[PDB]
Amino acid sequence: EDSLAVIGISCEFPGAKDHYEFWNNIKEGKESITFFSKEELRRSGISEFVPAKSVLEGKEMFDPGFFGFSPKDAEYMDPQLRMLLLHSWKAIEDAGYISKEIPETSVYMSASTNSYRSLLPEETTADGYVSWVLAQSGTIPTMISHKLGLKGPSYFVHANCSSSLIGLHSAFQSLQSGEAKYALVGGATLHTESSPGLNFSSDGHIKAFDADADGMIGGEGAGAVLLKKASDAVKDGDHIYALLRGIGVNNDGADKVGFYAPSVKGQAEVIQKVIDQTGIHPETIAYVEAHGTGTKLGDPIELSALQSVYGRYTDKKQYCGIGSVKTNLGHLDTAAGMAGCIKVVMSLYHQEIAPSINYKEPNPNLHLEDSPFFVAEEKKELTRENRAHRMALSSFGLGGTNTHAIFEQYPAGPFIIPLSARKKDRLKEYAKQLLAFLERKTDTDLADLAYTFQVGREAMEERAAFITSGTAELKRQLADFINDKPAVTGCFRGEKGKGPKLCEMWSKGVAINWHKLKDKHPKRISLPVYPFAKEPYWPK
Amino acid sequence: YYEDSLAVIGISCEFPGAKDHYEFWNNIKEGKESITFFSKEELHPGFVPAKSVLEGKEMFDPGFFGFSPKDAEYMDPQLRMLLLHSWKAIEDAGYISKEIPETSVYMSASTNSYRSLLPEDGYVSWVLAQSGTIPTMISHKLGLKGPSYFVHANCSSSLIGLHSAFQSLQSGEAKYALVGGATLHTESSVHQPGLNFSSDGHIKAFDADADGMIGGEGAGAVLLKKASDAVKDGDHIYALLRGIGVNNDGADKVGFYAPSVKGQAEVIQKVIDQTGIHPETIAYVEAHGTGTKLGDPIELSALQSVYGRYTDKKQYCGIGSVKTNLGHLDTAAGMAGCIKVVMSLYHQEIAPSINYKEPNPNLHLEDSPFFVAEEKKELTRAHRMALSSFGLGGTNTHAIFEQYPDAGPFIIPLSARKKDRLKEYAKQLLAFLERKTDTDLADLAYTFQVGREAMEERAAFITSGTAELKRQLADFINDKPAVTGCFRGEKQQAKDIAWLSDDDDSAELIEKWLAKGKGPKLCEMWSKGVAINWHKKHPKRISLPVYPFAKEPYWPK
Amino acid sequence: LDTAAGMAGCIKVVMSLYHQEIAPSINYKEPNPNLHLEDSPFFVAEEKKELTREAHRMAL
Amino acid sequence: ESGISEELAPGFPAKSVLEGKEMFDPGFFGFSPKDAEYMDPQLRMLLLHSWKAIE
Repeated sequence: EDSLAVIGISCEFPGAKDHYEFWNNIKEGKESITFFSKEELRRSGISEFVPAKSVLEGKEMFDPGFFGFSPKDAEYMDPQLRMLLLHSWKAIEDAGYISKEIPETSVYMSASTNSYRSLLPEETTADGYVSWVLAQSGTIPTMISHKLGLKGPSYFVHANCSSSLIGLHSAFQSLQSGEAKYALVGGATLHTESSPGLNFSSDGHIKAFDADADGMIGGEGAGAVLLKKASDAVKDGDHIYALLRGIGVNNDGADKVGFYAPSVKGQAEVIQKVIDQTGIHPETIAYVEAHGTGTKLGDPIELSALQSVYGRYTDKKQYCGIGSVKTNLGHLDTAAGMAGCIKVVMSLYHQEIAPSINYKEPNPNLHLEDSPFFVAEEKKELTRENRAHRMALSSFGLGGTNTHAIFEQYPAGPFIIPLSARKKDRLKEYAKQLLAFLERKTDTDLADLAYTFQVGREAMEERAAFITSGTAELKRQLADFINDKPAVTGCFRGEKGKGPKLCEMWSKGVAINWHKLKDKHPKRISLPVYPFAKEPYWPK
Repeated sequence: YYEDSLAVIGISCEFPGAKDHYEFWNNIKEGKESITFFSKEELHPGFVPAKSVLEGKEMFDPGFFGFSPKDAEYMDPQLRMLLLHSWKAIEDAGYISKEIPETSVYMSASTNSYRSLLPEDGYVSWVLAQSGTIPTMISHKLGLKGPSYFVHANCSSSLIGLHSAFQSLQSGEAKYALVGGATLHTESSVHQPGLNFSSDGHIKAFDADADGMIGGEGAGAVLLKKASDAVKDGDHIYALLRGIGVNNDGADKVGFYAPSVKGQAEVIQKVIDQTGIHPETIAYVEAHGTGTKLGDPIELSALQSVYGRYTDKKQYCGIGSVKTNLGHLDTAAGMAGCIKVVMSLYHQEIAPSINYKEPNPNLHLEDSPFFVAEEKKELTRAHRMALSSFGLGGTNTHAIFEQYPDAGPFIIPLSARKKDRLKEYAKQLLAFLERKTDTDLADLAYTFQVGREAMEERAAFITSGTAELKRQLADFINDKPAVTGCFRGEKQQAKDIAWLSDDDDSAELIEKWLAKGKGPKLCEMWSKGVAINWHKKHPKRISLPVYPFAKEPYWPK
Repeated sequence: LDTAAGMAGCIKVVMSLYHQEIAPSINYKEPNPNLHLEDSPFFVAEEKKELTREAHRMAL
Repeated sequence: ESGISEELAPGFPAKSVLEGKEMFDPGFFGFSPKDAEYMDPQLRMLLLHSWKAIE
């Protein structure tokens, strides 16, 4: 364990509002592209066009009051900044931590240049200079660091397409270097678009690994993950979805014909680099998440390169699944690496391989038969024999910057739940979601849930604290709480001495529910995160 | 002891689904089938199944052998293939062809009317490519001075070669023997039942549902030596060949297309009398495995009859066909069966015979000494296996094989005709090194120093250890390394070499080189010319990767 | 074919065995649940079945 | 075979069952049918078994 651990996740992708919904979507083969009828009245009047988009809803949503921001400020802010801000808070919550208590944390972000400032009216001599500062790349990671109070190195990284992996790679060196304890990597692409050709798809589908593959289609998303050193994650009893063993980074050389040309030899070198670096053996790999552009030229190249490296270490077979999430989501540009990363951290987490859609018959160019790979067609669950499955992820930039990564599979009677929020509806919306969560996931241990809310959620202005002996009691106290004022149970609301009902005077006092929970502490657990308000901001 | 028969000390082959003898074994052991099928979207299905094909039958390396490109085209593919395989098999042995002139050559091939593909003229180019030309072209290119000729019976071609080699070596008329077989077709695509031919395109071996067989393409060659001449020499031995017999059916009803029980019977008996090897000592028999309702019963009837006349009385013997995996080899059938059996003995495993579900009622298999093998068993006195091949002619052959059971700095000289060949040579050497966790570089180095010709383009490596090598190799392949470990070079210093040629002076100094064991400087000198690398209790020869021919395609149009 | 019913059934069966195939029964969309084939040894022959040797029988 | 396909429908998806827990031979013991309906099944079962065991 000289690699990292993914201990928190937050994401929004087309048709998914979190990583749990995202995973169920790809698992059952659903595609998140959209089609329009003549119900295409975004604007109009033509033919010869594919009315297909991979939009993600609610890109304009934000909760400005949380970070003490003004509505003018939000309008001035890039949606991407806003999004990545929301997601980072959330990813750390997912981890079971309070932002400000883990300060020794680095921040690495990337986002597209959408020319958001361009839609604003004025930029005249003195104000207006504020819009420009807010429009710079450095502002995004740095704003998150200030708002979450993180004192590790914070900066912005970009290499088109492959940029999210550039974040992981940065985080990796940093975490290995011992300069930071935690690392935060996020990626976003949200566009400013209202107001077939060159490997654009004909039919609006990314047909990956298929004979009929033609081009790609674009998408929007944002996501962030929280990383910690693996050795420390076990020791600290953190909750680990997966392990990141290694990640290679390299740029295609002037070899290729043209700037937008992909290069076999360049890709081959990164895959090689990671194997050398990790010491992982290619037989060890159950699944690979390819770049999967769905282009006639590219897919052959991608596979040729993989087969060629793997050919080096061990003899031909057909044991390895290969697929691409882009089929479901489209090409997410900057956050492409991010989506792949999650899809795969999730597949390892649930020990399943997820199907690659829009596929019927393979590409004869592929020589799939002699390759070690078979295109994932349907979900197949991985075995129980070996407790350390591995998966690989590829991302290759437009620039000629290629990235490859490998992941590994990782194997009382009275509780108090403190719930807080900035506002009372929030605190109320908070209640529906925990309630809703509890319904679905049942064999869910309250001991950890209590521990994880006592810690790893900040104690905010408005509060409810609950005393319970069971979930079933809990829903009911919660179920009745949602409806405005029952007053029925052990529930306290408001806006050293060990052992008792501290809630009322944690309603608002303090309590470091740290001494409560003697020698052995419960796990942190992945539970619903703060419910941000959904308010729209966009220029007019 | 009876170490009067031969040792097989080299193998080379290309078969459907297998591009060498090692891949071949893993496919058969795992039960992999190498027939190929085409879905109906490729360019009339009354009864149309698919084929079993050998990739890269067209490909060849003319430049290696000083051949014109136009010549290759005028050359039967089988002849080209048998050439490359014969070269490989000797490298597989760990020998230089030039250094072992006393080698007989026996080859066999399907005459595929290749010439009729060409356009032509009483005036310019004969182009009379005959059967005799194949073995003789090989003997000339490898410089072999043993009797070299072509042998053919129809399905029993390879076994005739082994028989020839057997008589030749025992007779002492040669030190080594090289036997090959090959059938490549020139009709390009797929058959119909009715008087033999699988209904479904599968070869049912001893199964109830057997309806016929499907044709196949392959070529392979082996290098043989007398058993004693192998152990004493310290050669690397896969297996031992105890005996091989031949005879013909005679007249019998079924003037010509059938499987005569009495004839197959006669040879199996004959070999046994010759080898006087008990039958209970046979774990496995690699049968003719035609896959026809009429034939398979005949084989077993005859096989059993011979066993019946012996303390037998127990179903103890495995019976199979590799024809199930590969199809029927026009003139490589024997070779394929041969390699499977040598390979089964080498690794001490029996290989499943696939496409089998239920016992043919006719076999009467339960009284028999045989059980059909549906699985990947293991094994663990030395083991013995028998092999059969029965010709279309009525020339039958049977054979028995026996098992052959058990530093500091290193120098590897790498060579090729060209730089690209040499880089690719490295990849294969490197790919191989990954494949095994411990092997021996004492042995790997030795085999490369000796038993590989030192060609024009050279790379020599001086290494301390196994992973120490993998790393240097990786750099050479990427090709712009300054990093040492290796000396590059090219046979071109006639002004330093022929000029400074050990003129029976390479002495006390070149000797210093050995009588001391100072490596590198030696690598430098070898990087252009001339070093008998023979100065090491020396290590044993080992089966390592062999020359990777360029694969350039030639074919008439 | 009242009189010739047996005859047709007979030839179809004699024929199915000759070629080792099972001929499909047509006009079948879904089974009448009044048969309870679930526990029936039988399954209706929706499409055909080329067969493989292993001496075969068929009742009429 | 309710529209609660949820936790398990753990709440418990499968049961371990004794066929004929209700069945009885009341007349054997001079019992009115009305009377059996009042007696516990466990008692009835233990009654039959106690007879059976001694036999």
